[PDB]
Amino acid sequence: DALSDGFVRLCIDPSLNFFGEGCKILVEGQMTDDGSATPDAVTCVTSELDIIERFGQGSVLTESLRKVFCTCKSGVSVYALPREDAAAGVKAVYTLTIVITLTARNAGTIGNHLSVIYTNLGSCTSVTPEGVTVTFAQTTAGSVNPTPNDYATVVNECCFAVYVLSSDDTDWQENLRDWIRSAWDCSKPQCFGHGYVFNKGTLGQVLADGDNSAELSRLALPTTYPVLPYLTNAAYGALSACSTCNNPELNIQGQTFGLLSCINMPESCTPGWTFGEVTQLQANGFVVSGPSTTSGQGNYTSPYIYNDVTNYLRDEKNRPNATFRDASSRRLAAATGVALAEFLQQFNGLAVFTKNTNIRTGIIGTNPRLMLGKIRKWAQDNVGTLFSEFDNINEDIQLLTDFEVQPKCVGQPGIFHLNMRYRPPVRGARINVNMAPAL
Amino acid sequence: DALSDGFVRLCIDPSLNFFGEGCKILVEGQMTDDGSATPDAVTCVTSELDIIERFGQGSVLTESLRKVFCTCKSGVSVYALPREDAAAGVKAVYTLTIITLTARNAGTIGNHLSAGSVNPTPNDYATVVNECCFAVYVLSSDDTDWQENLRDWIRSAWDCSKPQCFGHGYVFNKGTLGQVLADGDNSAELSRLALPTTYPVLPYLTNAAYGALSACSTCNNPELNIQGQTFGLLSCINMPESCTPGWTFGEVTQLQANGFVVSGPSTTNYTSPYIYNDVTNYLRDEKNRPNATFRDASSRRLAAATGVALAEFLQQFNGLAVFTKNTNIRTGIIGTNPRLMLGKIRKWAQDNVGTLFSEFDNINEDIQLLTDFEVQPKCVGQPGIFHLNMRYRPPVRGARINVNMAPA
Amino acid sequence: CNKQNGVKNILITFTDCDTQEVIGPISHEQPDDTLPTYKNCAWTNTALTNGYVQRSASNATMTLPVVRDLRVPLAFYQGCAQVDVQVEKFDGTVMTLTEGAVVEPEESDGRSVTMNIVASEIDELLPPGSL
Amino acid sequence: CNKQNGVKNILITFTDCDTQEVIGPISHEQPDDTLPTYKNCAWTNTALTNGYVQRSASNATMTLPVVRDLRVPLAFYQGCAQVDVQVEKFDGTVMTLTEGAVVEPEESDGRSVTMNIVASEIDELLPPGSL
Amino acid sequence: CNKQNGVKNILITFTDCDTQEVIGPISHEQPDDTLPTYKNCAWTNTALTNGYVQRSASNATMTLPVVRDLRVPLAFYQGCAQVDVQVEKFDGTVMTLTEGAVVEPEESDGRSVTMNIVASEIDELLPPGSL
Amino acid sequence: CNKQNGVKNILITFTDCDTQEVIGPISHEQPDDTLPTYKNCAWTNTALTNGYVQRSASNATMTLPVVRDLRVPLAFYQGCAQVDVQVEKFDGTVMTLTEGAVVEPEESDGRSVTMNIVASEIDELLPPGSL
Amino acid sequence: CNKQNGVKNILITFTDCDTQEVIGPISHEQPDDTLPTYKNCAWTNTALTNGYVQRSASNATMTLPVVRDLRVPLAFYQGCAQVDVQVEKFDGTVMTLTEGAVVEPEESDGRSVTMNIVASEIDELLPPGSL
Repeated sequence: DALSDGFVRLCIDPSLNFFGEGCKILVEGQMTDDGSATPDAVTCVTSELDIIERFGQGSVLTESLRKVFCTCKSGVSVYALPREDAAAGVKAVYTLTIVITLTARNAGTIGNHLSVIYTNLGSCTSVTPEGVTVTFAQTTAGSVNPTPNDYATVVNECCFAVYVLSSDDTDWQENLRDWIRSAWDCSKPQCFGHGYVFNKGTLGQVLADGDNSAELSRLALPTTYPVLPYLTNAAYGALSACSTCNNPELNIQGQTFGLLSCINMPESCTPGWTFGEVTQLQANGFVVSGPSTTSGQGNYTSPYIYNDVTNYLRDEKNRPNATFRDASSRRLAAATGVALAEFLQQFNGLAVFTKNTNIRTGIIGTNPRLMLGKIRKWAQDNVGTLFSEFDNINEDIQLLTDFEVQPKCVGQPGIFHLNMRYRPPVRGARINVNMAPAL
Repeated sequence: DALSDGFVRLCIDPSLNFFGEGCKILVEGQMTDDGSATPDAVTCVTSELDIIERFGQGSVLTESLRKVFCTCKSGVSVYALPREDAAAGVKAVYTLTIITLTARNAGTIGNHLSAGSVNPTPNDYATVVNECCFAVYVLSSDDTDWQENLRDWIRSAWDCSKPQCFGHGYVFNKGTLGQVLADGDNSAELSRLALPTTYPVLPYLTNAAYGALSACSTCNNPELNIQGQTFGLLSCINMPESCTPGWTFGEVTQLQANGFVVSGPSTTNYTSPYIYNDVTNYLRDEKNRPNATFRDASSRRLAAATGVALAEFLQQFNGLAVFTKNTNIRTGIIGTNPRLMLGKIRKWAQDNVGTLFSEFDNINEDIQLLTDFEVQPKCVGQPGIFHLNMRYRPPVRGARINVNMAPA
Repeated sequence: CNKQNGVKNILITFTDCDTQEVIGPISHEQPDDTLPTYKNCAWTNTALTNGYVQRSASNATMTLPVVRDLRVPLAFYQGCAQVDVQVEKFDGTVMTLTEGAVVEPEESDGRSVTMNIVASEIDELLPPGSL
Repeated sequence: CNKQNGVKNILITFTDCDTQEVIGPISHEQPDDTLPTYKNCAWTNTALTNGYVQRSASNATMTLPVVRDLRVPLAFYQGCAQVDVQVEKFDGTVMTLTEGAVVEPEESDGRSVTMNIVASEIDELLPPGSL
Repeated sequence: CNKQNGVKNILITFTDCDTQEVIGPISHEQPDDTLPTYKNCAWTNTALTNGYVQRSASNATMTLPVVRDLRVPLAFYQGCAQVDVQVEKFDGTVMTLTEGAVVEPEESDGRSVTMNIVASEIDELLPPGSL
Repeated sequence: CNKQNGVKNILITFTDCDTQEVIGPISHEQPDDTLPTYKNCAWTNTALTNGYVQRSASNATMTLPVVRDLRVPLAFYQGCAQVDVQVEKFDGTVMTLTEGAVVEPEESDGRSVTMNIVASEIDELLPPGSL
Repeated sequence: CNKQNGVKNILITFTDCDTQEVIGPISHEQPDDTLPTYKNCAWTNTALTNGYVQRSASNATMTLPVVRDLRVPLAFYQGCAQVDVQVEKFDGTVMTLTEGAVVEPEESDGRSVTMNIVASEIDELLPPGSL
């Protein structure tokens, strides 16, 4: 043919997948019956075309996956956990009186959040013809949501960095929280993770939905929120995952790092949350989001998030436990733990001398003091990427064999004990400028 | 026909807007029942053709907006706040002997043509205009209650608690010397345009023209002073020439003293009045009787522009990094310590001289950045937060000449 | 010890003029013991006869030898980008330069580069105690 | 180590401008400790009064000292043939130059030659992790 | 950077006067550092005695050194065809000329041609913010 | 200052002769170190035989190289509008020219313009201490 | 290369106007780096007022520096004989000229001669890809 006989093999197609996975994310939500995805089974998605084939069209899960793909062009692998609609199919029903009756495609309270707006008034180009009185007042609200609670079986030993939930069911949220908390069990090898969920409603009730969950990022959404909440939740989770990935230190804040570009919301003059209770939400560990440009009427504006923190406000007993306030500290702790676990793997199977610390020439081994020196060197090499400068290296790193940490005849050869007290990096938060137009 | 087939679409509409532009201006005035605009609702107005139907024919707001478009060919995007007439609104009654004339809107706004009473007191700025930020606010009546409410809301807009939303307002006060002085308020959020008792032109028209001229002049140049026959000439307003001045020279001097904008004729056929001074009403500080920090209208605009620009410039430090105290920055890390931040702030302030400030006196003293964990007393400081101070100085402009001729 | 001559921090910010994308401010490391060299006064004088001096407008220049960052293209160091360079010395003095341009880029080997940065003015910080 | 300065591979492809015969690519070796030296920015800048800069078109040049191959005529190394030179450093950087020309030949002793290659543009591979 | 002096785009359209065939607009490249020069005022003021001048009709001229395109005959660059030149500078200025004629052809070597274009008027763009 | 030679402030006022808009006085900047060059005496003397000279009416002429202002059309600098020029030197003297005219414009690149200004008289400040 | 400027082949055929003896074509040589220049357009333009151009007839001139061939008398190169020259540039362009006559010969040192060839028209090859 056209000199394509052998060596070269062209596969022209406008749908390909490039990246080599890394920094996995899991999305779990309801699915329409049209899709062919196996219910209650984690699956890996590769592109955007297959999303409609697997999980149907119009479902919450496919829209969340589309937003995740839009926000994350490359750098992560997306995993999905399809879920079937609950047995009680109470599908939410709207009404577009002009009269058009609108029905949600998935039953439950998930279909009870939808706002339709009309770009009336002047708007230059949006001059409406005389008449056309659009009305939107709903007819009935859905209910009954699935409560799978089958994490221990579907996902047994697959560690996921980010968990995305596309529902406001408090029981579902607390089940996911309990599973992720159980992932940090000292009796088993851990799967460090973090889940993002949303809590839409008035200020009075949203505070009730929150608790001391250090492993959830509650996203406060007002009653008059136009965008579908799960789209914003998925965009926030994907933005966090791709922004951090291999750089688990960046805080998702500002018009440079905390911009949900894919999401677009109509301009408004009432700024959703009001400043005093914006501060109230800031105080009690809630992720507050706002408009990029408030100003006045015009075109759409992308949303804008604040305070990339977790819903952790209390210690085991005391109030001020800031060790897990920021979401960046969580990823920093997970990365430090994993990296340290990898680093110490070199000592597996190595010979250790404790009584006579004179290694014979040619012997491949070491003694506890040399291990302590190597560990201190490794800790010093990670300053600026995982830790602060440091407090005082003599006392905050300790290597002890079990013989001298346990009483008479309680120890056992080959067991050590390492204690480390690191401090995360520091970042700026406020300015408080004070001007004075003196003459 | 011609080239017009598919690609390229033609339109010969003789009433067309151009672009969205900027420098939004809000005008508030009563509307007649014939209009279709929703009362207590702020909307954008694009052209002068559709005003007559949206705000009625002969209404005060319609005339004010028409004069605003006359004064400003481009550079602003006007916003209108129609107000329905009072329920208990007495109509203005005129009688001409040679024709019985009546105003088209009930209230006292019809008594200034050369009688009605009770004007609607809505006091609803907090909800109708919640977070919209308007550079210029225009009020189209002499009711002191509206002026007080608008001044109070504008003062609340600059309050330090919530994020600031700067703005300025223009109001008029027509009457005798005793009446106009009593209306004066120490607040610099309003510019009282004083008018004589025998003023021929309707007052709201002149006030709207002045506000539009101020907004369109400043816009992106918040330093020009509306003053003189070149910068403060109202070319739209025409009034018949007269030999009797509305105000005596001493009267003008007293009005100038007490923070009142005074207009004057251009020839002393129809003549276009021009503004003498662009001074606001900032007679006294909270207890300091003399204070020139806010006398001129340019001071408020300069302060707002400097604040907004400085806030925008500081946004780069949003979660970048801060290696305060600690040590020096490592290699490859993206961050900065307070010393470098102070240096960059000083550089920004120095580069901004000539358009927002004037030289400075000692930039090492006027500019002062301080970390918060040391500005407050012992154990009061809190980490991850800064402080900043800035004693900038506004530019200077020309004044009287005091010429003295003598032959020989 | 206060009596120390050297450079403590070097921060460079790149702003591509074609796409208006800002990179930095990244920290940089010296390749050798040659310190950055400055010229603050924006006017250049010329000698005339018998004490007179002809004063004319000129630039504020700066010579900056540093080590390139492996995450930044080399072309950004040779005049295809606008630099925002800020250097802190051991004695507390801070040199701030904004909206700079590289004038005469010499060829580099891919590790160490020397910039001839030009700007309208350079800001001096003068650690506390002045005049 | 990841901390090393030096070259790893240097390939040069020669194309005859008369008979259109292509030779290479052939690996080459350094004659001394001097590394190939690059200038990537295709525009040159000229200092003007008070911070202004005059942008004019220029070339992406390279200085390349190599030991000539005994299977290739010396004239091919002195501007009588096209060169498609490509150099990879130890840290992962790869600079690619195609359709280059040797501008100013110099008297070589018959073993080591120093090329001054001028081309429209030079591509950088910029090892993983960018901007 | 906006502190830059130089051209960015040059477009020439040739209209042959015999067959009325239109070629262009085609982008062009500068041969050297020289920038095109302009003369917009259509009048000339011959100086007279005691402050008076004599206004007279003249032409809006232009000098344009460009590298010719290999797809266009050289005769088109030396007065046998019309020119429609449009020059855009780095600061946003756009100079538009139409119905121009090359007034004084000069010996060209076949690569770089310098035009002396004479036209009735030239239009400036004056990037936003004028008078 | 003490004995410096140079210019500090340059003010030009443009007055259109066909529409009578007045723009200025606008500050300007020198492109290089070539100072403005002046001729005040409005008479030129022609040498004749045996110490005799001839007096004929002449023009007070001013030469001014300045950088074009991006907000002002270039045609204003080339004789399409009256010029009112006022410049201050470092020594303190001020030269005032009113109702000028550009006589012999030459093609400029759009950034640097040299003005050949004619007038009927030119005023001098002569800093304190005269005759 | 396809990116090279220069001349490749020069062919001159001499035909004396007295004996009609035809010698050539002979490959000639360039004395220095100066390339031949051209003016292919056969009509000359002159400046008039308000964009007008007075068209007048002219010639397609040619300047040609060559090295004298010792087998050919020098007087042939200086106007006692017709020349039919054809020189091809490196980019493929061919300038074919027939029945040319040198107009203004000047002193030559015996090796290098600078032609001033005049003709009614000059041909152009325009390597493939035209208009």
